[PDB]
Amino acid sequence: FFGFAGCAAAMVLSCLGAAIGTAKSGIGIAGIGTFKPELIMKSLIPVVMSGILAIYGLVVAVLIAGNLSPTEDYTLFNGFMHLSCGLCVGFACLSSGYAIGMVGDVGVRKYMHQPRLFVGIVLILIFSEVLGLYGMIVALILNTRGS
Amino acid sequence: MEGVYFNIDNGFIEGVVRGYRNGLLSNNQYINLTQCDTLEDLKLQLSSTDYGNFLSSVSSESLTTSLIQEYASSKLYHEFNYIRDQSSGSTRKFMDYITYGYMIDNVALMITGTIHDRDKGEILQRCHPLGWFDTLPTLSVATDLESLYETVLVDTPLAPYFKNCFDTAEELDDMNIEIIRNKLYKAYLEDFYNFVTEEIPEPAKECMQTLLGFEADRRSINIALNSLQSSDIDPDLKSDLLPNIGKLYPLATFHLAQAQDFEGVRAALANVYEYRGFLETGNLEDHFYQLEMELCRDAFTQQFAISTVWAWMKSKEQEVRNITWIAECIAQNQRERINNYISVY
Amino acid sequence: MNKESKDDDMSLGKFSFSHFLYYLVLIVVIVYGLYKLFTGHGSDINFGKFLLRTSPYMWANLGIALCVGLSVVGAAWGIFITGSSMIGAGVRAPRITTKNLISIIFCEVVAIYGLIIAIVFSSKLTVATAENMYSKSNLYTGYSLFWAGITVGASNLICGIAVGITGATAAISDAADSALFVKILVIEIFGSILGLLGLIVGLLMAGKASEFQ
Amino acid sequence: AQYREINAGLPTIVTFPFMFAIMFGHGFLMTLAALSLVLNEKKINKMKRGEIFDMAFTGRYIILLMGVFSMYTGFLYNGTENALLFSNSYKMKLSILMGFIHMTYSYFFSLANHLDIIGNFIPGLLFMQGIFGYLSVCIVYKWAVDWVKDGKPAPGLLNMLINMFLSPGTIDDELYPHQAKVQVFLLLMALVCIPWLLLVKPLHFKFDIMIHQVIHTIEFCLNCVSHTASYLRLWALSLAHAQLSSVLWTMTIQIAFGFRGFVGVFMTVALFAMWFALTCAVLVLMEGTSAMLHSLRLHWVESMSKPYEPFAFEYKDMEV
Amino acid sequence: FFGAIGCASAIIFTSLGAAYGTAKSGVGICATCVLRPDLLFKNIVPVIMAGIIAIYGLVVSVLVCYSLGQKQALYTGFIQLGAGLSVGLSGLAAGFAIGIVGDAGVRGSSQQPRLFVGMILILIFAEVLGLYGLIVALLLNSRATQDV
Amino acid sequence: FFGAIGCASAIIFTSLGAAYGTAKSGVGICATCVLRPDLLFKNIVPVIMAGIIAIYGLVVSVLVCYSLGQKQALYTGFIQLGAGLSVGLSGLAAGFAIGIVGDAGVRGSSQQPRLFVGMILILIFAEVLGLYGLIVALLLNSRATQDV
Amino acid sequence: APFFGAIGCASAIIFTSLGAAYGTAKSGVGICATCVLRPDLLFKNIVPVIMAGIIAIYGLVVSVLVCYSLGQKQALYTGFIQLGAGLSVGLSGLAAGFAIGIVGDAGVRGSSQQPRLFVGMILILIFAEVLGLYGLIVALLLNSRATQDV
Amino acid sequence: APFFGAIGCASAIIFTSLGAAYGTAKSGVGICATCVLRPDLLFKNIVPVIMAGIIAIYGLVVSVLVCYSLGQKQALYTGFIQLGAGLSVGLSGLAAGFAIGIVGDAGVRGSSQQPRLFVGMILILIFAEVLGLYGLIVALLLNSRATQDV
Amino acid sequence: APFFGAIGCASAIIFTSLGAAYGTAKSGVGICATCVLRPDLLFKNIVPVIMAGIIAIYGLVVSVLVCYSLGQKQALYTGFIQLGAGLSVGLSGLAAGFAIGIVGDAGVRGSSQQPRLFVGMILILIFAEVLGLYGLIVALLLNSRATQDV
Amino acid sequence: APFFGAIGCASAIIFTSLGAAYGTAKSGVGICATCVLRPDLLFKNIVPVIMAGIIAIYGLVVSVLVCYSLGQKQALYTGFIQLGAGLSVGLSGLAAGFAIGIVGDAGVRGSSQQPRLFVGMILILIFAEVLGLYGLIVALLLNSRATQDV
Amino acid sequence: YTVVGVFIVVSAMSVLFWIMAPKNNQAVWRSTVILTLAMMFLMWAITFLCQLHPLVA
Repeated sequence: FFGFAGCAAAMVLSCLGAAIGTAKSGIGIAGIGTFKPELIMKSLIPVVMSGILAIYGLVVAVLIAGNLSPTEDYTLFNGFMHLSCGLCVGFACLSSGYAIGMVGDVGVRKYMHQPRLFVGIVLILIFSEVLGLYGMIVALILNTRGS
Repeated sequence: MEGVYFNIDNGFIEGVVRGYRNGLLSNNQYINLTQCDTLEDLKLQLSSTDYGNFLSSVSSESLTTSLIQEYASSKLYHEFNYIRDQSSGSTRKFMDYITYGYMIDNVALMITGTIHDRDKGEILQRCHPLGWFDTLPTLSVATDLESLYETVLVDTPLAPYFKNCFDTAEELDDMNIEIIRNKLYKAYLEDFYNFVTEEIPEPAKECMQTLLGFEADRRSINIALNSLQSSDIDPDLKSDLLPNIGKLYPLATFHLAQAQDFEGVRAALANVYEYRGFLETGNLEDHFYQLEMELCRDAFTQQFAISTVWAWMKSKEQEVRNITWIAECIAQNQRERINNYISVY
Repeated sequence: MNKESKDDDMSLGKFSFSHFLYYLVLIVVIVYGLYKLFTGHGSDINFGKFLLRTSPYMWANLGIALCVGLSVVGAAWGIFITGSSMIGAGVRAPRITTKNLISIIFCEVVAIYGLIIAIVFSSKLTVATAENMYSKSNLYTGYSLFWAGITVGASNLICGIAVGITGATAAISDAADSALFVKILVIEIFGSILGLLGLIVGLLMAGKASEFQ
Repeated sequence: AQYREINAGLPTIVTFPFMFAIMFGHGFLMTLAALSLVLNEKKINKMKRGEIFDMAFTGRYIILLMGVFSMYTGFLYNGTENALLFSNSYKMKLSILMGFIHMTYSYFFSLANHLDIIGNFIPGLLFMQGIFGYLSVCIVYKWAVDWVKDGKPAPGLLNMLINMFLSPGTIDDELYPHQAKVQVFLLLMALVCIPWLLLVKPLHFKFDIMIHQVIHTIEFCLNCVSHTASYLRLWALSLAHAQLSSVLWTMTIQIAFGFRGFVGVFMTVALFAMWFALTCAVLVLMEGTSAMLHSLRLHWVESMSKPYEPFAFEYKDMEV
Repeated sequence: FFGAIGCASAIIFTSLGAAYGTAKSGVGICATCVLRPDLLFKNIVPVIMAGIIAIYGLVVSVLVCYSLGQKQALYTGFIQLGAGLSVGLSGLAAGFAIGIVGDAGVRGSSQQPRLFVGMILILIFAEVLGLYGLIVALLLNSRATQDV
Repeated sequence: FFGAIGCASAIIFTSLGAAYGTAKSGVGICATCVLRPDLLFKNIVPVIMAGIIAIYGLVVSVLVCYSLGQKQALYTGFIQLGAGLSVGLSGLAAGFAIGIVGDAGVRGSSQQPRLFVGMILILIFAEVLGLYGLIVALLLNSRATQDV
Repeated sequence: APFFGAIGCASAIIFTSLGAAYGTAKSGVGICATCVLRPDLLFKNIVPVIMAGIIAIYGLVVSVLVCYSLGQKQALYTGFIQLGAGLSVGLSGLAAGFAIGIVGDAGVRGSSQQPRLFVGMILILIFAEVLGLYGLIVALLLNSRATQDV
Repeated sequence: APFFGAIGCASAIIFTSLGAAYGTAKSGVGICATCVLRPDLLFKNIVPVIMAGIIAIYGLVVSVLVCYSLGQKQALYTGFIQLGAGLSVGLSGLAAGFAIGIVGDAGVRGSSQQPRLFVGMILILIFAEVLGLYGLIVALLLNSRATQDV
Repeated sequence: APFFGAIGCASAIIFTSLGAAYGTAKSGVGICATCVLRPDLLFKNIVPVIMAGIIAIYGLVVSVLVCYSLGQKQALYTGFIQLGAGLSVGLSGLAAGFAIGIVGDAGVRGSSQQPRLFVGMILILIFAEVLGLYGLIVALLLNSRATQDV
Repeated sequence: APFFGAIGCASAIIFTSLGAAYGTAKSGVGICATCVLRPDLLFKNIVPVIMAGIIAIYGLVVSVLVCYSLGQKQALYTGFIQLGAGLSVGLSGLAAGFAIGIVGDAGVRGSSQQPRLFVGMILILIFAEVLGLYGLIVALLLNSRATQDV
Repeated sequence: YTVVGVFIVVSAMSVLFWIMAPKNNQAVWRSTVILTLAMMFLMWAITFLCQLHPLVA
């Protein structure tokens, strides 16, 4: 009956990491009042990238909640892997979102400073964004073999 | 901690600084105002800003110097002394120490002005923690060291001028205003790094440390250039000694603080900035305003941080000094020297 | 069981120090008490051959109330951030005193998010939700309800803090008045769906209201 | 705002004062104190004193109508005050239909106007009308004369949580057995309603704006669940104010009527001042706490029409 | 049998939040009252708005005291701690936001009268969390005594 | 039987809150007393208003101490800890709010002599939390049984 | 547990001695700092340290009175009211000394400038002993209401 | 059995994801020189995030190996052998990511004046990745003997 | 008697030695710092350390008296009154020393320019031993009520 | 106790990787900061990162040797040498990396202005590896003495 | 009998505000009685008969 903590622990940290990254990413949109050519379409890439990270933890918590049932073998000891499988995607999503917000805070001003420097911020945002995808893939592979 | 920043008492000062941050002028406003030669176009263009609210109540017909002092005193008193009464927590002590860093030098300048046969009730345009008639006239008119300790001890909280007053009272550095002004100027930079070291890792604090190190190196370059042929004492407290985590070490800053004009520390510190090792006082003084004005846009892009409130006082002081220097040259119909030479206010 | 008074005294003692941490502190524990309890707690796990683990039981149903209090604290953490920006602007210009209430509407809806889940989490007068480990077996429902309530309360508390920070950043709407502030309002409005989607996922993850058997 | 062809909305004058009285016979003192402004309207027109008395004196007609409806709404609620489970199933179903009727009546004027405001109104009103129509129709069908059936179910939003989970919907306890095809047809119409809403947006513009059109596309679906989730504030303040008034009022009438004799008349007479003072303090606390209807009606009412200008124009509409 | 901590925690958290909100509102009210004494009645709205949260914890503690009898059960000692802890945390957060919103609302409303609607609107929104927590504590307290 | 720590915790928390409020009240009273000697009697009301909070926990502990005998039960040692903890936290929060309210009231009343009614009215309203917690502790003490 | 009631007897004198020591240190710091500015009112300003130092006599007399009635063995009934009365007396003496320290330092610093504030500082400082007297009275009633010693 | 050992899978990618998160977070912050024509310094300044990003795949490989070696039926040999291997690669990966995060800010800050320290910073990051590579090698060697648990 | 019976003997001398060491350090710092400006207060500064040593001597005598009544076995009721009296005497000596050191350093620093507060600092230092005497009396009564162990 | 010998093998590489990363971060920061002054001293300042990075091989080889000798049956005295040897080698490598970081930062800071202390900084930093070598030898002896199988 | 019969009598018997008012501001006076009758039709409050929940206690 302890497998629900791993199910809630994925979205509980993924929602806090996505909210904490979306807050710091949205806080950098104040400076400096330039939205004629492309605003606001270039700053929404990191907000959408940090916003899409919670869907993996929500789908992982939905699949982990739907997978837990009393009609299968889950006693002694099926629920042990769900805590690490949910905590890995939760800590990976929060750690990815926390650096994603600070990277988007400077990437928002980097697009307004130069219109040709978005490839570096997108390349750093992809490498800082793939950590949640690796933990989501490991949580999906862990939840696939779970009963 | 890096990735999230927020405070309970810091939200009121950050929200109050965010309302006045929308009215802050940019370099394009000073560049467009410096191109105009008419006083009515410069006063009408400058009247539609945050500093223009005090000028909207009383307009200038001849561009006198008293209007810039009255507008700077009303804007600095309303924008500075108003948030001090409703403040609380450690942010009010940090902002009180930040106002005490310039108030310690202003109290020494008023103390030397009282001995210089100057007025004991007149105050100039500058950042101060209190008004010009509550604490400045008692410490300025008072020449005894006992009244200066009681005047600083009567205020809340304590300032760093009380600890520096014992060194000048003991006669440990000099009997002039230069040797006490050097340690009094370095004492605010040491106290700001001392408070930023204690309350440092609440925010990220990345651009504020580089701007504080560049301001400390710029103050050490001006202190080294000021003591050239002025009989500077290396053993006495007249040399700037401040550590920096930038492209320079503390021993290079201590050697650059002496009157030698070391271009090796300036060349090793930066290779693309204005300060590179040149001995020109006009280029070094003009480059200090553009270099000190830089890095405030990165601190002004965040919320719930003390770096934007710390840089907002220097940006407001640089904007008030640029508007006061531009108003005197624009009032006399003369071309600006520091305003026309520099490109970032 | 015996863990009821320990969880209640630990929740009260943790909420007291956690509430007194942000405000003016009048009582707090020393820093050596955590290392002393961690050394004595970790020292008994090594010796001897006995292993330490958790005990299966629900032990309380107040997780929905703690989730509603976490959502109310999340809305209250953003409403002060919006009022600090509105009162921070104040009389500096003739602008709207209710134009920043769009983030305060989502922050006020963040308090209903989880509070509606507290009424939806009754399960037909739930003193016990089902046959649990108090006099029977199969207590996974009552133990799993607290994690869903605390997860939905943490999601609503994070969404209220994010919507409050987006509203407080959308209060001034810029660092230089040269353009419209609707770009910050678009990013602030883009995060309001996390509370509704997190409350729908938290309500769907908790299951329906089963009868108390 | 105060544009031509006034006023700035029909449903604000009736939804504002009618919805303001739903948070509250404690309303008899509010109607009695509100009735002084009718006779004192001419003499109290030019006072020029106070910051809250001026704004309260400006809305004399809205405060008179809201104070007049407070007696009926307060006297109607204050079903049962013993249990806190039977009154919530009726207040939730009353505030659900009351919020959906004001939402559909407020969206009918914006859909009928057609003046951001271009599109998203002709193709809409299908998913929210199907969900809210199937919930209010299930509550109205469940409120008939009966019965051999379930109790506490649904009582509202739980049935909406059961919707969108299965095609053959048979969730309880409040549901219509004639028939369950409205959930499958409402799921098919809600599933097909998504492409037709956003598909007609770029077609009308052609003979950035893409994020504004997408935010305006999802703003209706987010605003429907935001309004439906925000509709519980009418029943929440009523259920909290009724127990908060009867709880403090219940500890004074029992000890007052228990005494007798010559000292019991002065003891009950002196004890009645705390009962009347708490009874007026509860209605004054609910009336002071009922200020959310101005922002909710100013946001939801002004959102479908097109700040303080519509609220000032609503008070100036009844004067001229 | 630990239902007393739920009844004491509601008045403790509501008393702490109402005390901090009354202190933070009285500090800005006393600081704004030194400028003009006529604005004391206009600036007195934050203390009256913050002081209304104590009645919810008092009535919730009265209902928790009325619902606490001679019965001893493990299920009867969990709902009171959740309702009292939720009403205490909601009143503490509502008073904590109402104090800082009341001080800045009174200080900003003292200079310009246009910010009174923003300060009253921001300060009035804090009572909804305490009312929702009091309604949740009343709904949980109503189902606590059912004979088991 | 462990109700002794709850019986002493009300007077301990009330004495700690009364001392913490008396420190901040005496700081602002000593700072405002240097202006004029007539303001001492006007500023002396916050210390007397803050000192009345100790009588609730002292009378609650003195009244709860009389119902302690040889025969006791485990059920009779839980309500006294919750009522004493609620009265202690309510007295500590009321003293903590009364300290900042008394210091802000004396500081605002030091400059203008017309703010004494506002400082006394704002400071007098903060004592309702200790009276509500003392009433809840009185109802919890009256609802106790099986001990003496 | 026999002899478990000694923690209430030691905690009252420990908390009262610590609060009286902190109040005497805080009063002596402000008295020594205020004595340099004006040494005429040193004897008037020295009253708060001696008045703050007398708070330990209540916990010492309560610990001596509880120690005078204690034998070598005790039941579990006395070790619940004894620790509560001793903890209440110790917390009341520690809070009274902690308030008397800042009240004595602020009263000495405020009374150093103007001599008319000594009556207000003595009147406000004299009210701090009510918490220690109420805690000593509650500890005396709780100690007198005990039995089954041995 | 006890069913203990499943925390080693998330524990490997936890510190590795936190080290790469703090590394890319602290490396992404920093101003650079701007101009109309790019000097190719933008391609040189992105080397710290790409060099620090290998720790997530290095911990993800050991977490995938321990997750595949976990199985539906756990044993004490594979469970005890699987635990502890993730913390070694996660600690070295978090330390190397924390050092690369601090080196990335000094490299991007020093790249504005003169972009010649990329040869030293690339060898510093390449010498910093060996601590995470040794922990990943030790995690692979510890995960190699975890199979065939009885 | 289960265990932890010897801690009350060292608990008094630990806090008394720490308090006397901090008070002697705080008195010697102000004495050595004030001896440079004025050499008249040099001999007067020995009263704080010489009077401070009696509090450590009382805690050493109480530690010797509690150590002599221990042996190799503890009683059932000795391990509560022993640790309570030891903790009370240690906290009283540490609070007396810490309260005495700041007043001695502040008085010695303020009495350098003009000795007027020497009778006040000697009056407070002469009356500061009441906490150590009360804690020594309470520790003597608690130690006297715990004899005959075994 | 139980079979938990993997924490001793992971703690050596964790502590050695943390100390080597902490020294390599401060070495690369001072090398990147000193590289902007003169490009001739860039290759000379890279010796402290490569010299500091060699300390992780002792804890990695000790963790590999302890991992290769991990048994299946664990006793009370059986699984004790691995945690002490790995904690000793990890603490020695962390202390040697912590001293090598400050020695490398002081050497690069001294050689930054005028380079004369390169052989002095290399000679002073060369002696810091003796503590990690002795701790790696004691961890190798304690790890080699754990394989008993009693 | 039913609650729908009151809205049927209010809707059927009601003219729907056509017109029964003056020619100046007839939209507000016409739409006001429909909203007041809509709230009065929604003001039933039966609270029983299949979901009259309160029995014990």
